[PDB]
Amino acid sequence: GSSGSSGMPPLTLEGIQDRVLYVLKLYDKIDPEKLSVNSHFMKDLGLDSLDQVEIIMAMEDEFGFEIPDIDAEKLMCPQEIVDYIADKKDVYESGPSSG
Repeated sequence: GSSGSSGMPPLTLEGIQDRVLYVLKLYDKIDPEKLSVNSHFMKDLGLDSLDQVEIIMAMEDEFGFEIPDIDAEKLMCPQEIVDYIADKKDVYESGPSSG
């Protein structure tokens, strides 16, 4: 309870990264202190692929994309994703998007 206020500023890279971390944070398995824009998952964290599919899928949802295992596998850091997002630069582009 106890409501206050919480707006949602424009959409900028600052949001992608934060999200990349935020999402990674949501994962108790992944510690925030250790977590870092430049922090591996298997070299540092030491997670398993089973976690990679998740972490990735997390970004695919948090951003709403379709990252193939061929990519998710190439992604071993949070910054690596940001790049994938930044590129997308908003998903307000035409296309057959159904609910």
